[PDB]
Amino acid sequence: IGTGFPFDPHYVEVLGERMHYVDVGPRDGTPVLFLHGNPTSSYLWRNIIPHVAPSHRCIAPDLIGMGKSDKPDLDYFFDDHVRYLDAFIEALGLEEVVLVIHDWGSALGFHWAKRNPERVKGIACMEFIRPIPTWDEWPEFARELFQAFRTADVGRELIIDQNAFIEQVLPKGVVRPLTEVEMDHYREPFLKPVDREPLWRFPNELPIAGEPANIVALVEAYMNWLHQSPVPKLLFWGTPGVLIPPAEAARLAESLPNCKTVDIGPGLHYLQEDNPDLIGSEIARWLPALHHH
Ligand SMILES: [Cl-]
Repeated sequence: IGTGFPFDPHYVEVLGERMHYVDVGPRDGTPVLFLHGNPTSSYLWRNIIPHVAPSHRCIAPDLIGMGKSDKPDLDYFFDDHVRYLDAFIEALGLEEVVLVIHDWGSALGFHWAKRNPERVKGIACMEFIRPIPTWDEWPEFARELFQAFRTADVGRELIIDQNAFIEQVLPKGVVRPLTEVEMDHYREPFLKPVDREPLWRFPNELPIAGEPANIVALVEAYMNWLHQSPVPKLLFWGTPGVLIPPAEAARLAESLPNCKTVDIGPGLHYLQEDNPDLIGSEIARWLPALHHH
């Protein structure tokens, strides 16, 4: 599994800030747009993209405040990410796309699809966000920690002051051990503690136990859309998983229209770090049948 990031930087200015993105592949077709979540960056897709780039443009932005993107002093609510990503997609002049999405990148991607359904030719997803209606439906192992994250005192001290999202949660969501070179690529955006704001606001935005009500309603809405949408869907899952355990993947195979599920083997949350090759090869094999309208 590769540790390098052999992609030239591209930048676009949106809403007063520079966003960095990967942009590789042919320009004359339907691009594939890869959206990372917390606390990652386009680095998460580094070993997946090379499987797709031979046939399709691959665009992988760093969300505002993350990766190599600028780090304004925002609250970094989901709504802020929504504004930045919508402007990013329009600045690149994207029309129809295929989405490849994970964690908060999946909340952004499903929210944009629901709002632009005619522009989405397929959704590949993994470990995505849906409502977690009560705390008993959050994984028991992670429950105490995420309850602690969702406070103004303890949560800020763990995430911002001590970097828990990078030094504990990230490695704990990968089965295999991350290397120090990989850990340094993920630590880089957040070397200054004050730049860790998005890493704390994100778990405070998760739709758990009805709170916050605005995100619970928005995520309910894109899930209702997704359950009724004929859009082709490709869902990667692992064992034991985190947000999407094997039995939930099986349930979604049945309840989401035109959904293919792929078992990637061992995996927790950051499935891209456990089996990037199968993820990338299965996305590449799935694209051609989406082309025809
Ligand atoms: Cl989060």
